[PDB]
Amino acid sequence: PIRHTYGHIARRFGDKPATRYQEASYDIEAKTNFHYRPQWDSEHTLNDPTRTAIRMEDWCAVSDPRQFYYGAYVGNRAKMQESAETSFGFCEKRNLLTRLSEETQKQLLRLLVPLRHVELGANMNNAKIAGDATATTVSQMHIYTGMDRLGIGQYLSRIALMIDGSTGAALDESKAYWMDDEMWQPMRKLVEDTLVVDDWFELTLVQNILIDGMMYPLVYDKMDQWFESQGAEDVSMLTEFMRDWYKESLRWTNAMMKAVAGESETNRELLQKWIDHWEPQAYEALKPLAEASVGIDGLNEARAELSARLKKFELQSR
Amino acid sequence: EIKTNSVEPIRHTYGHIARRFGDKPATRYQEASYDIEAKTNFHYRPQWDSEHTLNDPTRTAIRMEDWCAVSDPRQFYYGAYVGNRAKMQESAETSFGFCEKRNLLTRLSEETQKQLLRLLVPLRHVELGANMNNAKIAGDATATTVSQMHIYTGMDRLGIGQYLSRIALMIDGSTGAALDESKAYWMDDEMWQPMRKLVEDTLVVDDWFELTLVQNILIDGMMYPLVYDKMDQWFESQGAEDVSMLTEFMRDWYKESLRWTNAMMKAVAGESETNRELLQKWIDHWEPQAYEALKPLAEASVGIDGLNEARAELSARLKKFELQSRGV
Amino acid sequence: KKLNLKDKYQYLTRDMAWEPTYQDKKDIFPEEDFEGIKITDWSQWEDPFRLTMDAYWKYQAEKEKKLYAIFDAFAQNNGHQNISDARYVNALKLFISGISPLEHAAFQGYSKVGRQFSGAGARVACQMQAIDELRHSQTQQHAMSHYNKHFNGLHDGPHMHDRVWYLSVPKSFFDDARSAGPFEFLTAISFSFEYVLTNLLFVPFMSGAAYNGDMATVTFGFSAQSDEARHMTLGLEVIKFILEQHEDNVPIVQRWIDKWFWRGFRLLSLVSMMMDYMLPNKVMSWSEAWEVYYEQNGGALFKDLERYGIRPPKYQDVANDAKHHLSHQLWTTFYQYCQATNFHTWIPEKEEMDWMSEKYPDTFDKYYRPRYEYLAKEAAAGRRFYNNTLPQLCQVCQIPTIFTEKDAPTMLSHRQIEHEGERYHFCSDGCCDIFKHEPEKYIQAWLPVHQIYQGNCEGGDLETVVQKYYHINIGEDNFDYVGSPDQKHWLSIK
Amino acid sequence: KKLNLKDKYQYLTRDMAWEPTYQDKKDIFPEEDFEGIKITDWSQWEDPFRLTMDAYWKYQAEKEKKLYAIFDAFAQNNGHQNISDARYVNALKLFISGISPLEHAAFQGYSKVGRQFSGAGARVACQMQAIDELRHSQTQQHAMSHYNKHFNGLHDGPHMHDRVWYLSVPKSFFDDARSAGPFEFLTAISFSFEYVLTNLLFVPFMSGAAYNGDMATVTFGFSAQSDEARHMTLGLEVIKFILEQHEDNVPIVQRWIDKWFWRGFRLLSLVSMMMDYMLPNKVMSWSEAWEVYYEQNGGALFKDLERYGIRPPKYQDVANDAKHHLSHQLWTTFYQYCQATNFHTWIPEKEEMDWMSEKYPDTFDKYYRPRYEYLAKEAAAGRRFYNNTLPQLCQVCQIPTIFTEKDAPTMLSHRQIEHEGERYHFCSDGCCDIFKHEPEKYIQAWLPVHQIYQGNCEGGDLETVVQKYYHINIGEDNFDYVGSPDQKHWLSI
Amino acid sequence: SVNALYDYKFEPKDKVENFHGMQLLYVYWPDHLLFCAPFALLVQPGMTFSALVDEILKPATAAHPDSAKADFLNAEWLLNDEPFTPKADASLKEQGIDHKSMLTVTTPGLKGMANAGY
Amino acid sequence: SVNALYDYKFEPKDKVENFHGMQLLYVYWPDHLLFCAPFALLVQPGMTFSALVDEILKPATAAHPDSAKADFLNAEWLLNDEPFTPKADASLKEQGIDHKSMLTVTTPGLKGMANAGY
Ligand SMILES: [Cu+2]
Ligand SMILES: [Cu+2]
Ligand SMILES: [Fe+3]
Ligand SMILES: [Fe+3]
Ligand SMILES: [Fe+3]
Ligand SMILES: [Fe+3]
Ligand SMILES: [Xe]
Ligand SMILES: [Xe]
Ligand SMILES: [Xe]
Ligand SMILES: [Xe]
Ligand SMILES: [Xe]
Ligand SMILES: [Xe]
Ligand SMILES: [Xe]
Ligand SMILES: [Xe]
Ligand SMILES: [Xe]
Ligand SMILES: [Xe]
Ligand SMILES: [Xe]
Ligand SMILES: [Xe]
Ligand SMILES: [Xe]
Ligand SMILES: [Xe]
Ligand SMILES: [Xe]
Ligand SMILES: [Xe]
Ligand SMILES: [Xe]
Ligand SMILES: [Xe]
Ligand SMILES: [Xe]
Ligand SMILES: [Xe]
Ligand SMILES: [Xe]
Ligand SMILES: [Xe]
Ligand SMILES: [Xe]
Ligand SMILES: [Xe]
Ligand SMILES: [Zn+2]
Ligand SMILES: [Zn+2]
Repeated sequence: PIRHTYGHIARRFGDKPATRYQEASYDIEAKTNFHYRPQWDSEHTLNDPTRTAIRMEDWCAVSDPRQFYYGAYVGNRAKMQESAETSFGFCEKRNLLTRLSEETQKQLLRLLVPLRHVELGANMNNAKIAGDATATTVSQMHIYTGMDRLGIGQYLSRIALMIDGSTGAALDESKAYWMDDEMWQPMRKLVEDTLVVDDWFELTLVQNILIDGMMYPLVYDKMDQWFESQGAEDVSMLTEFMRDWYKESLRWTNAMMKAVAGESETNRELLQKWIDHWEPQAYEALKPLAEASVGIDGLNEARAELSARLKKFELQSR
Repeated sequence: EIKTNSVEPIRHTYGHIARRFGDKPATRYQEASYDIEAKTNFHYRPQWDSEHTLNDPTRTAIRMEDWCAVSDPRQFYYGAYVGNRAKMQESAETSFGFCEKRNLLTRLSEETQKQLLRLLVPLRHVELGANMNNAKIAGDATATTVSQMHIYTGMDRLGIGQYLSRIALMIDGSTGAALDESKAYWMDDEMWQPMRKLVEDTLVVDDWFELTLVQNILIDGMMYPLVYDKMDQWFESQGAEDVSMLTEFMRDWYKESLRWTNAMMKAVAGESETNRELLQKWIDHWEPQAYEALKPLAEASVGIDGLNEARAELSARLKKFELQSRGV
Repeated sequence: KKLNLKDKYQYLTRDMAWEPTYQDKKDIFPEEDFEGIKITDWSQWEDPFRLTMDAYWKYQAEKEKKLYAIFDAFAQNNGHQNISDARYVNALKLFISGISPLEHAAFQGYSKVGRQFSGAGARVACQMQAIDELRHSQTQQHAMSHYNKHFNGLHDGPHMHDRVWYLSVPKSFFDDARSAGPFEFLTAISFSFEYVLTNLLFVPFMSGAAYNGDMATVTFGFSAQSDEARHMTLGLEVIKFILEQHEDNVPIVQRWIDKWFWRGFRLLSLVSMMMDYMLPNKVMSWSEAWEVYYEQNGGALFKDLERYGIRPPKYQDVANDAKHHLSHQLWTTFYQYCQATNFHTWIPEKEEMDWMSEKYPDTFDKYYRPRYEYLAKEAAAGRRFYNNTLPQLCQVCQIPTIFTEKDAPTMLSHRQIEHEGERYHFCSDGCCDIFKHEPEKYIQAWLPVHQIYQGNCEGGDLETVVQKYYHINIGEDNFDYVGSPDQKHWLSIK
Repeated sequence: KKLNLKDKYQYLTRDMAWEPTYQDKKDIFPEEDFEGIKITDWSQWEDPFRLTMDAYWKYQAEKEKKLYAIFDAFAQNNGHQNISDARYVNALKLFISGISPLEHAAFQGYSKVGRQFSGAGARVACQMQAIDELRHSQTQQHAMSHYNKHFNGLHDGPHMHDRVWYLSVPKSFFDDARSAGPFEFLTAISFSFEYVLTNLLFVPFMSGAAYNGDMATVTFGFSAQSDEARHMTLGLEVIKFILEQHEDNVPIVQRWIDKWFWRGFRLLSLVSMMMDYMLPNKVMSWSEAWEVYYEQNGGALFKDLERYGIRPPKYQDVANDAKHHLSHQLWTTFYQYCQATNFHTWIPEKEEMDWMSEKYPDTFDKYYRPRYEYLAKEAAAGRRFYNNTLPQLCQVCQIPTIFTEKDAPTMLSHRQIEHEGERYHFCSDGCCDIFKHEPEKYIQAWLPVHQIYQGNCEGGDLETVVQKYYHINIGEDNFDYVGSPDQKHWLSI
Repeated sequence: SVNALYDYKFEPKDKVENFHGMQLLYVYWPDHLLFCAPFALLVQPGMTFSALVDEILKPATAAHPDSAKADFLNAEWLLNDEPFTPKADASLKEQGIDHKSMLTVTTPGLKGMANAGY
Repeated sequence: SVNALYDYKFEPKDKVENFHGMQLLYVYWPDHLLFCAPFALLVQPGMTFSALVDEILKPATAAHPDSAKADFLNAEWLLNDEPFTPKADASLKEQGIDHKSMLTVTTPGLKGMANAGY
């Protein structure tokens, strides 16, 4: 061999054999000499790092600890869906959802299934981020997490289809709660407000850290325990995918936050201003759900867990 | 829409394949499974058998014009087998981790745990017997199509016995104490003695087809429905419903195993009235021993009617082969 | 009643969306009005494929595990030694620096457009396309990896794509689409590129691989087939959906078809040269590929679109006629300028030339064979021709102005205009008409020749531009194939 | 009180077995006493690997997915066109007819032996080996399938294995092991074949493939590597276990070591010829292979074993010396009898002969080069040599008696005896000694030359034997490489 | 015209101001396709027409066999597609050869090689 | 002796009765390694030693240069490793050449090619 890797990889890592992740993920994007300004943006170029107020000398400081290029992502997901699909077939063949009481089924349609709308919101926000971030290391983590949100939304929808014998009536019932029930309106308002945020790192902070960082613990940990007291323990086998996904998501989201916050005090002051604005809204969005189920204590526990996580970045919340 | 420049091959498959199926491209299953074993001109008589050569079809009294008449509907050569099993174990490993992380078994009362150690876990010893019996057949059967189906099933039985073991390990917190206790039931509880005696009796059977029939049709064809269907329902009434997710591997396995064991019975029974005569004699001797071995288990759990229905289901199954058993 | 499969899939995708109460729909979806396209009813969107995420992951993981096993086997067994001839690797230098970066651009462009549409159904199709293009981008980097270890010119693809003169052709094609609004982006890329012109890009590269012993590339091509089936169906859904939504959409779409037909045709001129000249073993000629994939298949598609009031693209006759000339004009351009490219060129063998006479009976012997006769006599005399003067580039497609008039193959089809006191030049009427409709856009172009003369290419003399700006290693990546390090390494491999 | 990994694995294998009450142990396990081996305590068995079934399935499925994706790609891309030269395929003809069928015999042998032992630990290890051997047997059928479509000699492997003269060499080796009791079976195959002699088979075929552009064989080789680590470890545990169980086992095991060293050595003589002569690009000489994998590696093993009272195998000195001669002696045997083989032979090129001078500095120019000079002149004169008279075969290893005395390379090491009124002939003292210990066994051998002369190979003229009995297509499968359909097809590619 | 979410008006990238006192000039020599495209030259607006020919055009075309025989200048000229008669001793700028003009020069009797305009 | 689960005694496969009134004979000619192994021959026990030489041994050894010169009848013989004096006109059977006997014939002065015993 005349050389061991591509020139752009050798500049970063040395002329030595490189990993599949390295060759897939660094310096592949177009960086300069764009021919035309966007017809849809007056302030920024194509591929413009200034789409966020966050500043980085090298956005490739954000690397994925999971080392997910496409092949490793789908490989990992295919393994996880094999178990989820089997649990769905098992519950469906033994009538584990349809044999629950009518009150229990209504609790699931009202408190769990409308989270598929929140997942849709997260899918859209992450698609936005993937189209707006410059570095391939950052943009691919956002499309993978985006498609994951769609898939989680689809598993939630299937819980309702299982309850209704595959007619759609339960999904209709559950959408009416999302649209018209007072308990969901703070969350619906919050999700719609995120859809209008311009700065992509503000958006990733709010969606992938603040909302998910409290919501996932609240729902798939705290309400999960509560559902067992309500006779719905068997739903836990259908929501195991969400717990495993979330534990995995901590790895890249914490890695990204450490790199950005550790870059500069000016970055930290920006992130804190955004935490101070948005973190209380995430708490207020979740409060009616928590008080309709596990209780407010379960939400304060989730809020304190996020506060402790934010200390890893030298940031804080209440 | 990729164009390609492919070649003119000199022939399409191996001679032994082309003799059996025509000179045309063959399946992976066909190339892997037919006429690949040694058949003749053996150099030395076994030091361990006075009566048969190495690779001798007379190790069974059953007669076939062609033992490759018995073929696998699943088309399992080695790679298809392990590929299918890998997919299955993925779900089973995840169900074990879930029960272990959530203390689904350790949170049961000590009385419910003893019922599992007494009614369910000692079945690992039966699996062990079935592993050993299928290793015997795999070594004695002459056709590759027949011996491979037996090594695959014997390895599955060891896998199933390992899962049942792990349930006990889950109950004792990975100490082995629950396995000690359950083995003591197998050895000394009167409830297990008819089964244990029957399993020990099978281990001494010489005729490999007699052995596959007794093990793979008669014992399994009553045991699996009784235990993983009928007892499985009854576990719910006992508060032990969560063990169902641990035994789903066994229900899926069983359903699949009916494919090849029914295809093998159809070909052997359909061959000749003599084969059929012989098979009926073995069913008359062994089927009531299988029923009588399961009876104390049914009585201690789901009730004798659960066993009578499993016997009736096996009976209906045997009628397809023009054979008789004394259930409904 | 139990849902059928189409209504079930809708419940698992579009039903998750809702009408906003707390924010204006026009603030959440601000980009879908400014192009003039009117959408009457998003629910009339028909899903071009119905794949839930579980099934997507499962099937793609199966293809990937197989693809990577083959890639490792290729590398472990030095499969680069089994290609027809090292000349072939020049097709891959062109691919990694001009086509792979487009896959990655499509990933970002589709990600963004999978946020902009208010129809939930259209957003999911676009997002699945985005993550497929990401796959195509990364698996291509992995495919070419082993070639990069053994051959020159593959080492700085993305760096060269932004800078190198001839790579501004694919770059500005895709910059044009991504700077456009979302409906034009879809019309350009999903309909024009991925549906109409797709086979002209895919078939030559992937079947060239199959005829020339390149197991890595052909395996990548087989692997991408099921993906492209979805991408073609989205392209078909896109034009039908848009055309049916409002009669006012029809003339806007017509203009986009005329523009992107013509831009796509100019971009593909690079592939015509590859398949006719860069492949040691030939698949078919450019003229045969054009005739089958565009004239026959495209003719039937445009007959289908007549029911909507759509006519075939403007100047398609000029493009049908250029098929006899295109590959020869371009190879001769790259030959004289390859002191400044990251791939080699050479004079075709006498057997390739006789194949050319047969595939091009009306043009090759008359116009092109004498060029190779002269250039070979020159090369034999130690005067291998390189052109040391920079060329005029088209203001729109940015190819040098090397193309000739339909009626007169020896006369350049140059056009020029005055626009607000400045002069602009084009290779053809097709590019002229595009500029005239959107001058404010095209006057922004980063034309590499002009940029060198402005001093924006870190160098005034061309050796410094090539080595220091382009990162082309002079004497290694550039110049004639005969006498190159690739030729020497091949002859020693052999 | 949590179980460690060793103890947990034991609870998942050997704890499922029990002491029988209703049948006697000896009726359940009837094969364990007759060989004279004594087992003191099966609990002393140390598991050579700890792989539960879930793990075995998971890991083997991943290897199989990748393997079959490569096989498919090799075939779709006409990968056979990328081998060094069509002469290489002769190595595969010998492989599919001589060695793949041993994989299948091992599958059967290990299945049987995985029933016969009374220690459940040993039973599971043998069973995992049985199913691994079935894997090798099937994937080799699938690996060679593409070559069978383009080259001759590969079309009737199993059929020929049972019948063809030179294939009785591997067939008899494995029939001897399979007709033996369970402890001798393990000592022969797990210890001697799978541990001591394993790299002398595996390396030459798998490296040879790599050096000659055979991606399908190379890929099988890479795939089988983790299986072999297990099989080697089983081999090691077997001898240590049996040696430690009782001191009366040590003389029995020593005799098995002597017997199986010698039988393995004779079998390997086919591999020496394959690596020295059939591989167009050479990996190493048989001389070098034997030095490293036996003399060095084996030398070190037998120093381990000295602690048990085991000495290195009898006649090992003769085998070390024969490394200078073996491949040349066999090639010239096959050369003269290749009218009756499913593969081709040829005279090596001058460049290969030079290599051989360098690798056999004390023997090649003296004894062997002059043969090729003679045979080449005869071939050139239109008189290519074929020997039309059948050879004497050894009563034990069944190879023609072509081998020579240590330190007298021009004299055959023929031996003969009389047993109960009959005369028997051997190629060596090594084979004579194996006969003298078990005559009742070897007197039963199906010696192909004798069976032809008895009228049992369905033919009396040899054209008939070769075409109708052996299924070797005369003019296509056999004779010199020069002129063969394989050569002409190769040139045409 | 361009559709945009804002007033999509920019300065051309290649306005004369960006050329450090020089100007772009293109020259087309028909029937000499040895040079695949018109030359793009950077030229001092003050240089004379005869300096353009002798210092730039003659060297640029030297590789073609016809170059040594050509009297460019007394050849036939177009400037921006209009008939043009050059003044040898006058600057480019004073005769109307402005930034991004194209001169076309036709040389009667020198029509390229091989009846192929090469 | 063989260990077995039963009385392990079998008839030899190659007893003389299995060869239909014929017998096996092996002949080794030292220093003629052209032929890789001793010849295995099927012979009538009644045939004369002289006819063994002329009708079997002569044509079997024909490929070797030394063949045409060899005087096999008058060469040095061994029978089963023992000095042996052939009687040309006596049958094989009547001079003690029994089933599976090996004869070794050494032809002094003819020791093959290249000092290689070939
Ligand atoms: Cu190289
Ligand atoms: Cu072929
Ligand atoms: Fe793509
Ligand atoms: Fe595509
Ligand atoms: Fe093996
Ligand atoms: Fe092995
Ligand atoms: Xe969680
Ligand atoms: Xe079952
Ligand atoms: Xe939305
Ligand atoms: Xe170009
Ligand atoms: Xe492509
Ligand atoms: Xe590629
Ligand atoms: Xe659209
Ligand atoms: Xe188009
Ligand atoms: Xe295109
Ligand atoms: Xe340049
Ligand atoms: Xe240039
Ligand atoms: Xe250029
Ligand atoms: Xe250059
Ligand atoms: Xe047992
Ligand atoms: Xe062999
Ligand atoms: Xe042999
Ligand atoms: Xe092997
Ligand atoms: Xe192989
Ligand atoms: Xe053992
Ligand atoms: Xe050994
Ligand atoms: Xe033979
Ligand atoms: Xe022979
Ligand atoms: Xe032979
Ligand atoms: Xe023959
Ligand atoms: Zn243009
Ligand atoms: Zn021997």
